[PDB]
Amino acid sequence: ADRVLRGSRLGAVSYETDRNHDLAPRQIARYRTDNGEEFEVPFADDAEIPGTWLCRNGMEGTLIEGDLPEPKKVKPPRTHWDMLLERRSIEELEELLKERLELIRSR
Amino acid sequence: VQELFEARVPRGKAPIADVTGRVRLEDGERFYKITIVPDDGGEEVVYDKISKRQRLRVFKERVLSDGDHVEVGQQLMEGSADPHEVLRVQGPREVQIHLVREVQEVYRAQGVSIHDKHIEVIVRQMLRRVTIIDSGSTEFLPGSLIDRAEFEAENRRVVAEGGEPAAGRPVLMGITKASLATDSWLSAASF
Amino acid sequence: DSVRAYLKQIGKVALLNAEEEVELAKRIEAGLYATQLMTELSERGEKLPAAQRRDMMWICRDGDRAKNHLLEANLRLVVSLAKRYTGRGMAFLDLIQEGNLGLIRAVEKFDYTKGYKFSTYATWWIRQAITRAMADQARTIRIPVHMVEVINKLGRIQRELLQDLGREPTPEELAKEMDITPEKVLEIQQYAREPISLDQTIGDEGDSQLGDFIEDSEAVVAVDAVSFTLLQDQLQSVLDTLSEREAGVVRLRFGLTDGQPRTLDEIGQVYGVTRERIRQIESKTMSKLRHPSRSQVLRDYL
Amino acid sequence: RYGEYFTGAMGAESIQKLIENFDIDAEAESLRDVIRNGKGQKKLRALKRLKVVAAFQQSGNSPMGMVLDAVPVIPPELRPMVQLDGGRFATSDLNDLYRRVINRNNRLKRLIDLGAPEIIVNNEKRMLQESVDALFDNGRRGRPVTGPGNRPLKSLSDLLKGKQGRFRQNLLGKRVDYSGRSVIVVGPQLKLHQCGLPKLMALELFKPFVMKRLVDLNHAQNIKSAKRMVERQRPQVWDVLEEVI
Amino acid sequence: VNFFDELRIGLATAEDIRQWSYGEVKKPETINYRTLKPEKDGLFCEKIFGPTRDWECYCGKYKRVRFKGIICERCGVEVTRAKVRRERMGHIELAAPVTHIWYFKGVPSRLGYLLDLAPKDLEKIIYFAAYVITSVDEEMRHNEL
Amino acid sequence: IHARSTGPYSMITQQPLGGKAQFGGQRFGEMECWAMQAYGAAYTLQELLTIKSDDTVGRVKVYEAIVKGENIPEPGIPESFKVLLKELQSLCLNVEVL
Ligand SMILES: [Zn+2]
Repeated sequence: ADRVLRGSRLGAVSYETDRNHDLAPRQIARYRTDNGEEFEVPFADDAEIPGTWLCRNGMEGTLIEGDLPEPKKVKPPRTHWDMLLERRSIEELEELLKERLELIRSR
Repeated sequence: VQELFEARVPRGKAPIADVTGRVRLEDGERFYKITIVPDDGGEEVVYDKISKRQRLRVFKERVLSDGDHVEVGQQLMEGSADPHEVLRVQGPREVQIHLVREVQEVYRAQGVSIHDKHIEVIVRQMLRRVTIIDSGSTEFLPGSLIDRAEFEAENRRVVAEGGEPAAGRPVLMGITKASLATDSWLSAASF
Repeated sequence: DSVRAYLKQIGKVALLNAEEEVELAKRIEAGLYATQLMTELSERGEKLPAAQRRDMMWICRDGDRAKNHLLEANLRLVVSLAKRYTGRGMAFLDLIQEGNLGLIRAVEKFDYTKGYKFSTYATWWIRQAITRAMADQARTIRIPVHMVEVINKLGRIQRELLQDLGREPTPEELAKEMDITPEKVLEIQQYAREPISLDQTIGDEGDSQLGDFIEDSEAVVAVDAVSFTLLQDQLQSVLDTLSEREAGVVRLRFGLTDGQPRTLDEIGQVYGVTRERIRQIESKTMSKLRHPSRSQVLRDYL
Repeated sequence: RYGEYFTGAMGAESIQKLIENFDIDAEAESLRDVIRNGKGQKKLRALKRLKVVAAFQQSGNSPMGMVLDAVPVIPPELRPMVQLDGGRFATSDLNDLYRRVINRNNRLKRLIDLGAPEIIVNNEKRMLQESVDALFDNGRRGRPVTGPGNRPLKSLSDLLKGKQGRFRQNLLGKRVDYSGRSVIVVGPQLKLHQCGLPKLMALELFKPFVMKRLVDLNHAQNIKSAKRMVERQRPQVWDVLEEVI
Repeated sequence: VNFFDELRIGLATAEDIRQWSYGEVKKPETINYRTLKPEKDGLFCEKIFGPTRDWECYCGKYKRVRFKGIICERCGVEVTRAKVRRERMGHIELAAPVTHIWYFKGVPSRLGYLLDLAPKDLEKIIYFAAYVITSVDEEMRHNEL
Repeated sequence: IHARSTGPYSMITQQPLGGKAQFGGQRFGEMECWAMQAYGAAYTLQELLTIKSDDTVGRVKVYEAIVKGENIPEPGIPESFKVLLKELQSLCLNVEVL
């Protein structure tokens, strides 16, 4: 529709006439990465700093510090075996495979 | 002009002598036919189908005329031809000059404030790379071209090396097909 | 067009019966137990003689082939019911991919002893699952389930009442027609067709694209910041045309100093006094500056 | 039955190695005395290819990289779908390409993991590749993808490619501020350098100058002050107006 | 800088690359369509891109200027002018080896010129139309032969 | 009867959004440039390219300068151009001058 309007963007537009100085003091993390890296993650003058951190390596990175909290938290997906205790009776299974024991154990 | 720049071929292609000696013209069926006694003499460079339209030429000692002794660059007939030859037979030295005039000349037809350089300027142009005939031992695919000045420049590298037997040669180079020759990639990138 | 080469390619597959599986699953599945109790073996070790392991783990190979094997001997169906829902959504294949999934899923989902053209069953998963799929990678910015839900519902409606209206409805006529506020539908469609790429050139020759001819309201004036800090610091200057505390007093009075307003006790807190004591002198020095020369000195900043 | 004896398959990978799996040198001098004695075609053929041969050999860089599993990205912005007003939006589709992929590596990846008659994977895989390529350029290979209205889509490729050759780009002139364009007359009363002067012209234009001048005769405040008075258009203007002149 | 040799030329290794990208992502995704605000793994971890807004840790949390150079325990992001977005860079990662078109797609694309092999075919490799010898015995098929 | 001091600017190629309210702001030719060449005012042109072209900065920046009337922010760098690079890289393109 030839007739310039204005679409419209997004995101503020500071008049933040920048200086340099006087700013907020900081701090740093540097967490260790699988490979070993320490994507040194500085921070504001103060605050919590994690135990790990997903690396710019897209991976993640536990502390650059021998702190060292826990790993656990995972959990299994389904197994088609899980789908077995699902829609199947084991001892049926049990046998069935036992029957097999006959079969290839039969020749 | 234009092609006179791009130097393809004159539709008004006009034959152009070679060695000298005399000439055995023999016209006919528009297609004349001729044979210049090379001054060598012996084997005469011959031409045949020579339509009468582009009839004979002249030369003062005037009008074209058979039998006569013959000349080198001596354009056979009236009309234009392949400077590519003139080089190929004489290098550009005139050619250059040729060209040039052929151009001014045109402006002559127009009579204008004109000076040469521009072309000169040019001139320096379509002649800049020699061909790449026979690396002998410079390992450069034949036919291909090189900045002449290179190859040369190259050559020196020869430093014996077995006397890098590179073969390249005088080279017209069509403004465009010209131009192609270069270096600033990103240039032709723009191409 | 590979797929072609696929499709054919895949046609290499070999369909089958509806009972081989009866075992097979009995096989295969017999495998799941194979590793299973097998896994028990491993755990205690207690390995049975070599033969036991070959006919087992091997038989595990049975279940493997036999399954995949068949699965294959089922894709042709896959394949099939897949073909049609095109002209919308995703790569024919990719589409598939997700079909393969609803498979996969339902695949490992069927008690054959139940006696069913499971494949038909799966045709959930199969169908459904992908149905989701569209309910998944449809838009580059898709939409909340529910929304689209009632939408498909909607646009479907659209067809309903143009097709049947012999001409499309009319908002209101729809909102009520479908029993709401037309504004609603509006925003729906607003959710419909994406707002076009821009990447399309400008409709024609066209020597521009979409954008070419726009300039956001949001627009860098040349005098703002500009002044603004001319202002701003110019102020600060003024901000010194009197006393002291009154700064953080007031700078804090909006965090102006630290960028964050506060409370009479918040600041004066520092000076230790009274919200009383606070805004008293506060608004006072206002009056100070409420004075005009206090102003015009920065008035054009108006 | 045998297998133990090799590796035979497909894909870069395999290939890749084939990169790995290689020496110049060998190939080098190879083609060397090759041409050195045998000749033509073949030679020419080789010869040539011996070119690229050197191409590497020479510089210390590996064809190796030619394979692909790490990839970069357009930063944001670049591919913007800024709101088209009227509740509208438009970006670098293509992004799609990305996406697409994302859907895929995410996908057939996410497959992996599971495992199955690969084919499948192959299918995509290549399918990906492809799609990528598409990224590179579209129907460049086979049926170019085309947005609805079968609008084929802008490839990597493009950019300084097509008229929008940021190449071409520059070489184009363009419109810019303070465009003194109008008809004309001589002015017998002449002096070289001299020239016409429709005033309200850069009168209009010049401005920003005095715009800093002006209140220098503190007669406006800011410039909006003046400026805005530039709207006022005030006999004073014509004056130091003079000066800047 | 003002003082520029010419422009020596080449490619880059996934390193570089990986050594370059402000991470990658993984979500055919971008922002809230509605709230209008981007995502992560979906297009526009502004965090790895920059705000859209000058110094404003996406977890809003901050937006000043003395706030600056800052890492966001909350929304991880830093602080300043998005734009650097654009100016930043992100990468991509596959699930297997892949290829660059040209010397394949090219014509006459090197690859053969790089390898002297059945292009047309070869391709077939990449398009997986038939395997090929990626290794060899000679030993077992030697001595053992 | 027109020219244009400034105004709108392609929200894309922020060039002089020419228009009614606008004076258009005349476009410029390439020969022209060549003319420059026949002199070489560089800058000038360059400048343009930068300036009234769409030098977001100097536009703003020297625009200031201007505003502050002072030995103008000397001509900077083809910026964007800067992009390029990026643009290149983009395709494993990395290289460089030194
Ligand atoms: Zn934040």
